[PDB]
Amino acid sequence: EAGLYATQLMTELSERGEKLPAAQRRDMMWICRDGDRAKNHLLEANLRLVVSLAKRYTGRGMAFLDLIQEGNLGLIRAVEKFDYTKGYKFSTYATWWIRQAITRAMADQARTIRIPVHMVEVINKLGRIQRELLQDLGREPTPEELAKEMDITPEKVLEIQQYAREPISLDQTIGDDSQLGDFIEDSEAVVAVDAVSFTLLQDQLQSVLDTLSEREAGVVRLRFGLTDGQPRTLDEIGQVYGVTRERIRQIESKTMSKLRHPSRSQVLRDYL
Amino acid sequence: KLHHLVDDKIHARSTGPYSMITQQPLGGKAQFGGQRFGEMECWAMQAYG
Amino acid sequence: QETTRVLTDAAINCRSDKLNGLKENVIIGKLIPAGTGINRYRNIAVQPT
Amino acid sequence: VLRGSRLGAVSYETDRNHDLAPRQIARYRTDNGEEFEVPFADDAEIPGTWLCRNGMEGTLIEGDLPEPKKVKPPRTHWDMLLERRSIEELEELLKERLELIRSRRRG
Amino acid sequence: RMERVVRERMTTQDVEAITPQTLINIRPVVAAIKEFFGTSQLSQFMDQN
Amino acid sequence: FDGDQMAVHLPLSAEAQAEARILMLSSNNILSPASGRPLAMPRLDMVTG
Amino acid sequence: RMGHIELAAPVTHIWYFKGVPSRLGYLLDLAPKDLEKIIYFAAYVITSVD
Amino acid sequence: LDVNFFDELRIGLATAEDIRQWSYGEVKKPETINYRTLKP
Amino acid sequence: NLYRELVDRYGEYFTGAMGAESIQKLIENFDIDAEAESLRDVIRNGKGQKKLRALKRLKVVAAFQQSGNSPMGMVLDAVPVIPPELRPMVQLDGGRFATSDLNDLYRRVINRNNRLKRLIDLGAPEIIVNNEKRMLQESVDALFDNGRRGRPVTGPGNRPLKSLSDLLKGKQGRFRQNLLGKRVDYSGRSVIVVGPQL
DNA sequence: CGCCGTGTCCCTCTCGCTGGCCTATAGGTTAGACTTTAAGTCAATAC
RNA sequence: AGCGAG
DNA sequence: GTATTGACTTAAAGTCTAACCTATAGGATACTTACCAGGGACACGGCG
Ligand SMILES: [Mg+2]
Repeated sequence: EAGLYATQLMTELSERGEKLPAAQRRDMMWICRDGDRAKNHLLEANLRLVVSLAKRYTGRGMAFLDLIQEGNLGLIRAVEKFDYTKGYKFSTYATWWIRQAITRAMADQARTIRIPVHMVEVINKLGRIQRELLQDLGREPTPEELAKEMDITPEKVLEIQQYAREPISLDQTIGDDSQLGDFIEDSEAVVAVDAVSFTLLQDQLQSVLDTLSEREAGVVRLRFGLTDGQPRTLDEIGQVYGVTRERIRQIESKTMSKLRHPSRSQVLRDYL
Repeated sequence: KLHHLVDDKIHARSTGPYSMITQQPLGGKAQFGGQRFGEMECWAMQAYG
Repeated sequence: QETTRVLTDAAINCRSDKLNGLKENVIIGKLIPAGTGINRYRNIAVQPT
Repeated sequence: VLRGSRLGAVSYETDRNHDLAPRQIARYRTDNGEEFEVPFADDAEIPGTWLCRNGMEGTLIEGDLPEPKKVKPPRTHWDMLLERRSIEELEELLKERLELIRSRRRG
Repeated sequence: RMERVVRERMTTQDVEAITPQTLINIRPVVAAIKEFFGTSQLSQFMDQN
Repeated sequence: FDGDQMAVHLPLSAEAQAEARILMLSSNNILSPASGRPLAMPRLDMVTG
Repeated sequence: RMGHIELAAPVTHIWYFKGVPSRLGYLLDLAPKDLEKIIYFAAYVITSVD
Repeated sequence: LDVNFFDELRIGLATAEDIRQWSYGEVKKPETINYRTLKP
Repeated sequence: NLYRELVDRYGEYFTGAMGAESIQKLIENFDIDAEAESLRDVIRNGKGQKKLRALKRLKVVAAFQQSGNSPMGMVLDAVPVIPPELRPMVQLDGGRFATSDLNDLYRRVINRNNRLKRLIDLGAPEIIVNNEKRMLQESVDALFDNGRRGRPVTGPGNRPLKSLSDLLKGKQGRFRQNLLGKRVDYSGRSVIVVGPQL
């Protein structure tokens, strides 16, 4: 505290302050450096506490050294917010801060798909409650029991356990020579048959459109945006051709009626 | 009559699923699998010129 | 063989591959320089007599 | 087959290079004197700060320069101390420490 | 594993407030048995041709 | 023929078809490339006959 | 398209350290044990001397 | 592009400048997708 | 202990460092031309096992001279990140997502790098920050090659994590399982039966 | 400066099939309805 | 993991 | 059949308000160091 106060006071006097005397300033810088020295000494002292605490969170979720470093951050925070005037042992206070830091790190940096904290806590709760109802009922508690013990709708139990489905690895040898990766079909690849089907569909659609009168072709084209991929309504086509909206609507109706005729439908079926 | 019946052994492919990270379609009759053309076969083709 | 050693040394040496053998051409998916792929047979000019 | 997906999708739409929306390349400058072009569309205000390829934010290089402000340093050990201690006791402790060091040096 | 969890919790167990039912966790044992009878290599899929 | 499966590949392009028909045709490959002794000569039942 | 992580502190490529012969060691004439000590914060090393 | 304009294939060390010249950005957060909306 | 006593006493007159950045400084203060010339003189004039070690070192000290390659590429300041679809995250049937086994190593690297940034920002004793730096070095090592140093980084099921170099080495690696040999379309398989009428 | 022992690294065929804790604050997000507007529609009409 | 051909 | 106007209803916004996620902080008895191969080649430390 003395070092921190010295640092703050000198920061205040760094602007529109006073030229402090050499001896007093030197002594005060010794105090500030001693404050940081004391902070480092305390942290180094309780690193053992951090390790002993993080021992109990090992084997699940993440590695051991990551837990130690998160606990070290928590202990730094505790030392920042530690009061002795309340007259209590340092370990008692720092234990809760280290526990909180480790638990938060587990919540965040443990799952490949990050579930935010509040969700993480509710799922961990669900797991514990089903574990205890497993200790009591023996058979895994059915969604009803959890929903009752958790004061949420049972569908909420469903979604809380759906969000918490850990991913798998596509590099698992499924045997016990083949990784799961090369057994999974890319379902978004050009299938090479629908591609040619679409090409021929566009070709035949263009031909059958060329059959009907030119204005008719133009109206249907610019209605569905076939020409350049931009579809518009009646008003736009009316504007571009300098005709009221209604004429375009009417010719569009006539076009649909014509193209629906069995003559120009058997050349376009088997594509839908 | 051994359980190696030809009905379970026949397989053919012209096009079908393709693997995820790479193309080179999935292998296996269970999928629509292409027949592996390994390095020995490729050496045989190189020898043929 | 020994892919890691080979690549470490090649990276250290700044080795440029001229893509002249059969394995390199196979890897990069271009015609091998053997048999029908050599420069004298590949670019035969064909026209009616 | 397990039949997975990368999410997203495909869209066969005949690629066009002829009739394309107009663009206005906007230059940004990071802290480490690195310019970065960004092809924004004309029909949208050019933002004043872009997270460039460098990985650090860069302001626009034209005029403008809105220069906003943000929260001061999220917190600080001194600030946390002032939420549990006051100035008079801290000053008293500073005096005790100062007298202790003075006694150490000269008695 | 159950023994280890029992010992670990025993430190944080309030004396005279504990009974074996609330001191024993069967989950590791059932988990080990289930992971053996499935995915253990000596627990093989019955071969009934 | 005691279960010896084999694979069938289909050349597509004009060059592939020409190579399969000329270079690889089974009736063009009688002698072994190793020693030159015929490899398609009769054996087993036919030699006995 | 690739990205890149900006390391807060430098690291050494493992291929040029552990792959026997240690190319970093041969370049710097540091024994593999010494290089492993320095790189993994087990022993200090002097980089300049006036 | 084309296997005819593939005359050489050089390999060498990639300096930090090359690494950050390839990059189109910087991955700064250790996240993959949203748990609920399943989007990047 | 000896180092600290030195630094507090004869702190000037010598600069000491620790870790990859120390190797960075060493390579920075390293003229390749003079070292190569001295090595060439030693191999030419000297003899014996000393000359043998000198000669092997000239197969790596010459390489960084003949080419205009810096010896600095060994030490990394930025780690490239492979495009996402080469390490896909796919929603398999049943919703069960499947990671790529490389997002885990990248996640570890990024977590440790961000934690190092925060530890340096806050101001931490050299013990914790040096431990964090060692962890970051180990994470990058595991990313580039698992199990080369120390026990391999293991995932669920107590199996090693498929690193970024395991994709290239071996009969199941990329160079040999997906480049020289591929699965092809327009292909079938079947049991063969003799036809003597053909 | 040789000879020896010990530690470490890389290699070990092709193809194919089947199936197995708790609380408190502050802030951002979305869903849901209201109001407006571009949009789709019908009826009568004149040339 | 069991299994087929060489 | 092709040129219009005047209503007449409708989906898509565009927006304001409310709840339900989200990033974040905190918690004071005391607890202080975790957990079966070979076969060849090359390189490093000891000893003579
Ligand atoms: Mg046979």
